[PDB]
Amino acid sequence: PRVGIIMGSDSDLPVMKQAAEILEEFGIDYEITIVSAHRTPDRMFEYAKNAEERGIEVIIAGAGGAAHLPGMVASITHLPVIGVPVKTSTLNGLDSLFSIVQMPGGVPVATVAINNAKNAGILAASILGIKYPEIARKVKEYKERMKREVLEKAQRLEQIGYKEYLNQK
Amino acid sequence: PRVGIIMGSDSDLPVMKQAAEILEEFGIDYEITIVSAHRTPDRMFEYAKNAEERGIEVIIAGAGGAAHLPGMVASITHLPVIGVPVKTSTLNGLDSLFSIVQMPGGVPVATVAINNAKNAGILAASILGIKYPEIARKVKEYKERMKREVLEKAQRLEQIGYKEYLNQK
Amino acid sequence: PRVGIIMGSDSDLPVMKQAAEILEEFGIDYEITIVSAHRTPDRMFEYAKNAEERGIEVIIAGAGGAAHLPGMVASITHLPVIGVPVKTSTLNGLDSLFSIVQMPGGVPVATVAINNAKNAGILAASILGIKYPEIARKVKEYKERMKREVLEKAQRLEQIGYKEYLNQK
Amino acid sequence: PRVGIIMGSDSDLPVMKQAAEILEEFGIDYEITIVSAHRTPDRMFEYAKNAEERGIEVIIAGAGGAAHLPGMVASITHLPVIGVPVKTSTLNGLDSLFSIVQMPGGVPVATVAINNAKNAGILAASILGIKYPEIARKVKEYKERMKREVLEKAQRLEQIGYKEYLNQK
Amino acid sequence: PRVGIIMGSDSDLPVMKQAAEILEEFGIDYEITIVSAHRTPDRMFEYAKNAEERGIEVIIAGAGGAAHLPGMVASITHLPVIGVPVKTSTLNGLDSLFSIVQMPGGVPVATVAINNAKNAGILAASILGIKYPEIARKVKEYKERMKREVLEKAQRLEQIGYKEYLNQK
Amino acid sequence: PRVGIIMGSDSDLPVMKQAAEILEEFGIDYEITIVSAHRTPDRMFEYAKNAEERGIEVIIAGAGGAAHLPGMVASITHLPVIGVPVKTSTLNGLDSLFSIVQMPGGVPVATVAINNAKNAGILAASILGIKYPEIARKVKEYKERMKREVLEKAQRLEQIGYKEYLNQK
Amino acid sequence: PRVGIIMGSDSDLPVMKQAAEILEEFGIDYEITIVSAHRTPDRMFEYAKNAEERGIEVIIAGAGGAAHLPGMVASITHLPVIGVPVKTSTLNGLDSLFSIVQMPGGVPVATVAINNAKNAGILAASILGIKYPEIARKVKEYKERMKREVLEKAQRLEQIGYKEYLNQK
Amino acid sequence: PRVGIIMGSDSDLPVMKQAAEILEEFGIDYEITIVSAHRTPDRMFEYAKNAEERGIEVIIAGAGGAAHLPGMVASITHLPVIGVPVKTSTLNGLDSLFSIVQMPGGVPVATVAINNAKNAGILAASILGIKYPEIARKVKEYKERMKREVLEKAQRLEQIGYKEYLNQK
Repeated sequence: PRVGIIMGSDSDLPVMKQAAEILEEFGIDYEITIVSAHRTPDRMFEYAKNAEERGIEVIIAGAGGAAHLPGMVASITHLPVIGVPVKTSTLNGLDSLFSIVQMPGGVPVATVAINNAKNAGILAASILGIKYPEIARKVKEYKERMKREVLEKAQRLEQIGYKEYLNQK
Repeated sequence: PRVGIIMGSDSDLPVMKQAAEILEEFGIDYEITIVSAHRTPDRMFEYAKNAEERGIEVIIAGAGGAAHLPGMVASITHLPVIGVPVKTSTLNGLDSLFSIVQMPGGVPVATVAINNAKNAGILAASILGIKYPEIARKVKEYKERMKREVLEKAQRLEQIGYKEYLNQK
Repeated sequence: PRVGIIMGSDSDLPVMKQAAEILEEFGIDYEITIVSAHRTPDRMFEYAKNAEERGIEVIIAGAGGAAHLPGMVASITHLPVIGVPVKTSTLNGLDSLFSIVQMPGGVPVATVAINNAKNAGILAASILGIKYPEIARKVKEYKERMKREVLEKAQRLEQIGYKEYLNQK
Repeated sequence: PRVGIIMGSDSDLPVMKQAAEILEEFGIDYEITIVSAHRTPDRMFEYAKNAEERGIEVIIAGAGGAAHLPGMVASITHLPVIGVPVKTSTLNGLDSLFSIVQMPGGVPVATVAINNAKNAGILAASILGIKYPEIARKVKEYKERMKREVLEKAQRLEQIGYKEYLNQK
Repeated sequence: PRVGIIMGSDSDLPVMKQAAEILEEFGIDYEITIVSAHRTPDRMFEYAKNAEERGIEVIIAGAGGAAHLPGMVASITHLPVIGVPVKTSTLNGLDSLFSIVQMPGGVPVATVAINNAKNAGILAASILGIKYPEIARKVKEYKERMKREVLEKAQRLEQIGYKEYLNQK
Repeated sequence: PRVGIIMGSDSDLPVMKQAAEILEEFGIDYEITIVSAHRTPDRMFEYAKNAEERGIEVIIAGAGGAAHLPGMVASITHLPVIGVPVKTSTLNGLDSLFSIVQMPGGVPVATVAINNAKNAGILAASILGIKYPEIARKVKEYKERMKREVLEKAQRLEQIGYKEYLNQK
Repeated sequence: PRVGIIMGSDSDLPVMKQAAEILEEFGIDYEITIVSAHRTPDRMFEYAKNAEERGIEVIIAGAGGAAHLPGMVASITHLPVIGVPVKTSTLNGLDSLFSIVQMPGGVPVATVAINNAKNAGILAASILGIKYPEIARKVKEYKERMKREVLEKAQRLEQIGYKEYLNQK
Repeated sequence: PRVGIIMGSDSDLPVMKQAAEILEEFGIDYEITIVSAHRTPDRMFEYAKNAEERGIEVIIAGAGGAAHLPGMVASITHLPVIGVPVKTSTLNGLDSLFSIVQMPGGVPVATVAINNAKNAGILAASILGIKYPEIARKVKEYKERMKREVLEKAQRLEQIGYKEYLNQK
């Protein structure tokens, strides 16, 4: 099981590392690299064409602004492509979101929330989990952990009250 | 291989049938039914909890307005959930899109374009294709067909010119 | 008279405490806890189903992003549910607002301004006030106080002038 | 139990009648009239001031564009005020929504979806239901009916299939 | 010649003082005070009704969020009312702008840019200038000064170059 | 007393005639013509420069899309300029509104609602009314008529009910 | 002198033909064909790479939704690329506009108005006109014609009045 | 070969200097100065009219808010005009973008991304490059450099990993 995590700019790396961190938590092997739709277009084409042959099963692609990388990758490969819209300073990622999610009929990108590379990681795991029972188990376990974590927070708030909860937060 | 296609309202069925049509084109088995997050919440919970056990591997969920169904389904199941934002008369589906795509960290929905259930179908196939080589082949073949279809249109436009192309279109 | 104040994340607590503070000012009893639509969905269902039986008469629910908690609570309980859209870093709470206010026909949420949990508190009091004359009196008195406070500010500005008013502000 | 339904323009009546229809379904007494914030401001002031004394317990107010009526009513009365943003031809009710929902601290309006006067009716009933057990029962029963109605639609879709469902729809 | 400058909150005073400063530059007499549409509605009504009798000829009104003050003032008085939309932390004044500029037919507010109370001052002067030739002259002179100021900046940039211009800026 | 009504395109005339109709109702003399910022820029400059000398006291300017005409006119003349944003097919006049209302410091345009040339007419009258007591009286009388008209509608709705009101509407 | 006009879908041809019509009016030679970024990506790459060698000097590219074609073409060729955002049914071309205009640093697209292929034609001519004096003359002449056309309309409106102008329009 | 870089305010100079820097990198001669559409309108007219005669072949114009400068320049000159929308504090440059890009039919502005004067510089070079082979070569070389730079970053990320890449970044 392997995921490719790509982004156009190393300015995107603070956000996109979040997908790597989740995948590491799940024990899922990945590569993370730079592929610019606009500055290295041939490299993008080659990456998308060859990903399947190299054992990549899901691609997570991040891009900001006029964010073409996920969609262009999905136009080339038959693999599932997940798009992370990266927040822009001007339009707060709305440009990124529309550029990725609004793919015309024929070529989908699986779009997640602006700046939410953690969720692109979890979605990649959920996709992998239909094929790899071990990964399905890891996702189930993750969801139970998240539940337990909220239950503990709720219990604490109910026990110490908002004033004290905030003073310690 | 099985996909569940759900929607909250039969008003969503004109759009959501597009996912069924694609899946039929690919020979992928599916069920299509109504599950309302807001009017049948227990039914939604039960659907999401039991989908895996029944052999469903991907869920495609459509919702308009304050569109909670995809996200609530994804909160319950570990399966990949694809969200189709259905166009609203007031805000043209922008409310639908934000309600689906902006899932907080922990629980992803794979969001596609407003009203683009055809793309939710194709994405479901691409996801299935990592497990089922026959389906991967069908997606590859679909992409080659789409290519050939554009090449034929381009050739025709270049041969008869825009005036005549439009007169016959 | 009792109000339930819920939120999905303890990150929402700085905002949501504002509803608690108002209710305390009015002498209205409340509980405040964490209930995550997406990470503890069963807990949400159970909270909404049982609130009436426990004497809760109004629920104030806060959520950010794809903000499903108020709407899902309102789908389950017949009690009035007030939704506080919590500001997001990316879309400044616009995603939150659309996710809450745009509830389809059948299931309303009483939506107030982005990040305005103080107003969810006051609205809960106004609702309670139709049943509890003491609370109606407290709301009337609050409105008279707010009036008197503005009158004093106006008098001061007119007496010392904007320059000095700002220098002391 | 009594609800006041007001709107600034008789152009709003096609939408606002939806609240009257729901209230009639629930057996809740109401008045429906025209009160223009901008063309009859004294009338608005007088309506808001005197509503409580006349036995009105909830006000439903509709307005489009720069939609001030709900908020101005809520500034005057201590009663709960529900705001229906009416769709505008230019901005599709976004102007209406912001004008109503974004009330500053101190004065809430309970805002529902653009053009959704049906939901303002149901919310008024849910509010009344905390005081009047008969009304609480009517809301519970309404929610069970909505559930049963979706279950029947789902069963039908599963039995006759989407093609036939749409042909009869 | 007299202008009334009003605002709902002393939080608006940093912005609204800009109108006072311009008027002072033009030698135009004004009053500046607090009038809250939502917290002192009777005071607002009284202010608008009596402004003409007191010699006020133009009203400049600032408001943020669900910004009703300019429009409500204009509903009551026949005097020209200029609306300053004050920037909100959540929606950056877009809510303010729609609440003010989108007045339905019958009752106009003269709307200027978000947070641009300086321009409300200049517009008030331009309005006064049709009646008071001295004020018309002051506005003409202001426009010539603004021109001369830009010409001097342009000459400087052309003489010292952008690097040095920025180093001194 | 004289108002100049200008627009860039005769496509704007259906909307802009509304200002002429109001002015005619008030007995205010006006001219209405075409002045294109983008196709006849010299004509625009000349119109703005000479309006005062010809006895024009207020200019009403309409423009759609990148709507520069009001702002450019206001940059040249010291007279008050009122901007009507004309609705566009693509962005429903939002582009028009931002292009007009967001004038930087120094040069105001009095902006009214998208497509609301009727309100530009009334605002022009309110402005004229500070100088011409006869016009002030006409505006006062107009506001009383609008009030009486709403009172009659309200009485009718209360007398015949919504069903019948709508059947006759 | 030669311009390439490309679009991803023959659904874009009604809009994009407008650029061809202008170019024909100016006597500028062009080709018009279909090149889909998403369905024929290799064809797009090849088109962009080879355009210069074939004598193309400006490319006009139209795309709707997640509109990647102009930007991807500009990433490959050093030629000036003009982007026409094509209106979408859901978001009225706002998605198209952001996808095209918001190109990150390094790779520009010359973006014109949503659906305004006529302006992409004129811009292509203005660009060509710096090299070809005959084309510069044609653009100058076009601007003089547009001026004369507005002057004639203005004269007519002033002569027959708005009522009659509209009756004949 | 010569480019004119203009802006309305010296507040725009931090952004607009980016176009100068690129042009300097390409060895392209330019002038940079202040031309205010709204404060020096005659100067704007004169600049646009005379640019061709002075050897200017492309104009780059920056403006914020109601950003009329690019469009007004393009209305006057037959030269290609590139518009840089400058970010505003309130609406983050969305007002700027709509004011520039949404030019009606007849008069185009070549619009680039909000605050992206670097791209206006590169576009000016691409335009110049159709006439000046030396400049075409410089743009080709720039694109190859950008490619090589991304390839080196990608290699580094793949060699040292994201943790270390970020620690050194």
